[PDB]
Amino acid sequence: FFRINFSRCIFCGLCEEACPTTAIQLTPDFEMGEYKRQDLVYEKEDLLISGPGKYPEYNFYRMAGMAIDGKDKGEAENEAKPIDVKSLLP
Amino acid sequence: MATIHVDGKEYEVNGADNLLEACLSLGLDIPYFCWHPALGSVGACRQCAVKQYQNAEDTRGRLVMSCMTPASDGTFISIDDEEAKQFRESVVEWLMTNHPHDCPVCEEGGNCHLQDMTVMTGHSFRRYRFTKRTHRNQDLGPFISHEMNRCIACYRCVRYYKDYADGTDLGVYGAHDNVYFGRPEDGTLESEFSGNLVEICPTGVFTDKTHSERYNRKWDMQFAPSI
Amino acid sequence: AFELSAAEREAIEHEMHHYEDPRAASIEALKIVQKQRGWVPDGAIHAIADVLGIPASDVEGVATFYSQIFRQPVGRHVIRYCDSVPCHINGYQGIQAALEKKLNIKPGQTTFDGRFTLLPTCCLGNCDKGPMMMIDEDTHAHLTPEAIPELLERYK
Amino acid sequence: AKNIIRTPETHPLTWRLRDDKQPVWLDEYRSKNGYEGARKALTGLSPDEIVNQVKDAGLKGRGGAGFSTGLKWSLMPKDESMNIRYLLCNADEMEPGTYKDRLLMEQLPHLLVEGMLISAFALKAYRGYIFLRGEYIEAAVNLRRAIAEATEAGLLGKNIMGTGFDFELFVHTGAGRYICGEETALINSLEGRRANPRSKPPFPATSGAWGKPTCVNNVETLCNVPAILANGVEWYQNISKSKDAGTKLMGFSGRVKNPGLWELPFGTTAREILEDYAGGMRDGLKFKAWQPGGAGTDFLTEAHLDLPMEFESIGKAGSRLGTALAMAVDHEINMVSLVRNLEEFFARESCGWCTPCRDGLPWSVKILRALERGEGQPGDIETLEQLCRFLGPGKTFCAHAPGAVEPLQSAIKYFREEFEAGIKQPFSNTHLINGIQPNLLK
Ligand SMILES: Cc1cc2nc3c(=O)[nH]c(=O)nc-3n(C[C@H](O)[C@H](O)[C@H](O)COP(=O)(O)O)c2cc1C
Ligand code: SF4
Ligand code: SF4
Ligand code: SF4
Ligand code: SF4
Ligand code: FES
Ligand code: FES
Repeated sequence: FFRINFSRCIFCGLCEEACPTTAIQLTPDFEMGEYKRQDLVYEKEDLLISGPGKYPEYNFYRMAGMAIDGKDKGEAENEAKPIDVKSLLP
Repeated sequence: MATIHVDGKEYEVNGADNLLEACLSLGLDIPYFCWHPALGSVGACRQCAVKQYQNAEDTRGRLVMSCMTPASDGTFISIDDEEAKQFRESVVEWLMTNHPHDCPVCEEGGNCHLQDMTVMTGHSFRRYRFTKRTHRNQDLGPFISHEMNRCIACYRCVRYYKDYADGTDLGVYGAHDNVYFGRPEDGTLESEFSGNLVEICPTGVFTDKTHSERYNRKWDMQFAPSI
Repeated sequence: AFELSAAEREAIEHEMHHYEDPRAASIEALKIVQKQRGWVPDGAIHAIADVLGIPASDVEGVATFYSQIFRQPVGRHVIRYCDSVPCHINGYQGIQAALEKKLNIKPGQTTFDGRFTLLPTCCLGNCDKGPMMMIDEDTHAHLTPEAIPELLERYK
Repeated sequence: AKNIIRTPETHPLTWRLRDDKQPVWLDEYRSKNGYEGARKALTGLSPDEIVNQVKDAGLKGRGGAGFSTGLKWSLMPKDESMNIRYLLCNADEMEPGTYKDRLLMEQLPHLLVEGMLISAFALKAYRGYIFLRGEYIEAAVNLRRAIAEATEAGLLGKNIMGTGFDFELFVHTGAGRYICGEETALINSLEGRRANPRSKPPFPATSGAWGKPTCVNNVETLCNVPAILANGVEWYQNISKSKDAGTKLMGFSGRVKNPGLWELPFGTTAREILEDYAGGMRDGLKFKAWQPGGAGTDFLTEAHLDLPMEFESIGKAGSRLGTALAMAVDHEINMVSLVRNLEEFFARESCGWCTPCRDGLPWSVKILRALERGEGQPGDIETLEQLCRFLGPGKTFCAHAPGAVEPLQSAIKYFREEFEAGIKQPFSNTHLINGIQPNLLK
């Protein structure tokens, strides 16, 4: 779940400056007026867009060493392939 | 018991202790990894380096390991010596050469001794441009998770699991920079005290799976002293 | 399921009688089983441990530390070439290239027939006679890229 | 020089070598004054007297460092309660460029057996272990046959020479690691443990093999003992006039006309060994540099060829005597690729105990490989130099790395131009992230 209370938000961009994944981004939009304050509480359904946003081509998972579907151990950037301790090479 | 001189200031410490233990107990901050208050001193990571002078007139001392050096009376040491600071930062840099970029997705973030020492040594710039070593992980049962990529080879786990808890299923395998710490084969750690590894390991190789399911950072936890 | 042969068991036991702690026989115990199997099968680690009364993790650590102890299958005749500096000046690189061509493999792997395994080794203590190589337990000195094809034939 | 006549007094360690290069066995060994020094010591001199004689002789270690064997034997505990003691022979010889031990063990096995027998009596040791590398197949069979022959003759076993001294000798074969050569690592390897070095103090003298008083000595060091207890201390002191008393198996290798090793007194200049014995560089090759004694020694130039082969002379020159087995580098050899080979060895022979040696040496190998491939970037030589200073004595847990940076620092010192040709690319460890303007450090 991801919840942002825009009733308290001051739009400072400290959170966007803090991501190591360029996921959270403040976009050029200013029209968010509401009738009930409870509707100023946005969830992931009201936050997750369908594109990369201001940062066009950055994938933290291509830099991380943690294996995921698609990237196995040794398949990240600047990463060597796992060498078994039972290898015969000295 | 003994009088030592750290960075000019004089301190009264127990001569039976090592300079690391003594200075840490004085409130002085020296980076460390391989040493543990309960597992003793081994002198592996070479991180607790301090410059030691023979007397008060010595201006060209030597870099020694505070954990492997007695807090003897008449000891002149400097933690702020430039060479000591440079060497201590270099040790962290060498450990960062093959360290994975997985802070955001590791369960030790905000509770990691390695993160604390990197910052304490003031190492924020990378010069290494070559490849980082990788290791495949193992299944260690339903309580402890394995992520060998985040290892720094301090040997704390094997010294606690085997020399303190007397376990027989954890070990160090391989040689040189391909040293691996885990079980001889995939399976559940059999020690009834295997959980202490999560706090013993200074990195995120051993983590708590019971928490990983609903993981939250240390700063977001409400804690209370309980029995 | 790996099972130590009676001969191997007796060999390890004899070694244990030459030292105070039975653990001191671990290195040789790994070499005995290897001499009879070509390498140390994964099952051997536990079996050797039961004979020496030491944690299997300890036996595995020794095996994965010492290079000559093989924890991965190897060919019938292992070929070890000196890659040290004296032999580097003498020209081991040519010998390595010759071996790679005649065998169509690279350092660290076995041939399809499973007859040879090309592994680099450190100094072999014979630089005055380099380049140097060891096939099986036989040492070969004054190596020349032209003699490689013939030398390998001897190890049918 | 070309035809060296070997008289027992001038060549105490090689005068018995046969021309057929076959192993001299008990009968032949005793014919050439064999086990006489043992007889004199076991039945005549007290254990303490033997120690004093070796100390007076000035027998220094021939395994690398020149520590007094007698002093080392004298630092042994004086507690009678500590009855169980051990003597360990460092037969392991994996330092690239060294082959002296093979000659003695494979051709003169009884010489080592006798040296250990006398040395054990002095150290009051009941068991002795020859830590031999596995690659030495012949030495193993030869030493084992020698021990069997000696036991039959009653030189090893119980009540040796009717003295009541009981000594059992065992040959331990190794499994490939070079670190096992380090004294404390040898003890750990002997106990069937990963050959990770130990820390001193405590020193192996009080608590070594299985926590028992232990003494580690090189094959050559032990093979020098028999002659001292047979020909006398005075003879050994007058063998030469150098501060380093005694003879040493010295030699030269590396594209020289006659590569090999020769028993020579300390003081023989490297020039003599290179020209009189090695026969000079092979026709068509010019001398560029030379390592005094091992892959872990600092490179010296032609100007240092007139320096005597002693521990102090080479040290002042800026290197170490080491094993005294020198290696010659010709002009056709690139220093960067040579040091890359040295580092690749030193880096993979690391045991992985301390960060400086485990993660620092691998970095250097990558920089050297980049330099030899023309992919060097500015700052590479500085990192190499910083590594050499931060992997120096005291910083690492043992002396594997301190000696691994000795060749590197020297090559950069005398042949920097070769390391500079490598840097051909601009420095860059960061790619360009779109959307983020980079901090342009100037
Ligand atoms: C990395 C390393 C490798 C060594 N290898 C050997 C070796 O192969 N043979 C040897 O005799 N000493 C070797 N040594 C030195 C031993 O630790 C020790 O000094 C020697 O066995 C005793 O010397 P001595 O008895 O001749 O005085 C090595 C030392 C280091 C640091
Ligand atoms: S940090 Fe982000 S969520 Fe918090 S007030 Fe600033 S812009 Fe809003
Ligand atoms: S172990 Fe510490 S430094 Fe390493 S990725 Fe995890 S949190 Fe970051
Ligand atoms: S797993 Fe943890 S305790 Fe063990 S060597 Fe690695 S960092 Fe140290
Ligand atoms: S210097 Fe350190 S890492 Fe290298 S062999 Fe010695 S103890 Fe091991
Ligand atoms: S904490 Fe002192 S050497 Fe590691
Ligand atoms: S370098 Fe090849 S035998 Fe020494």
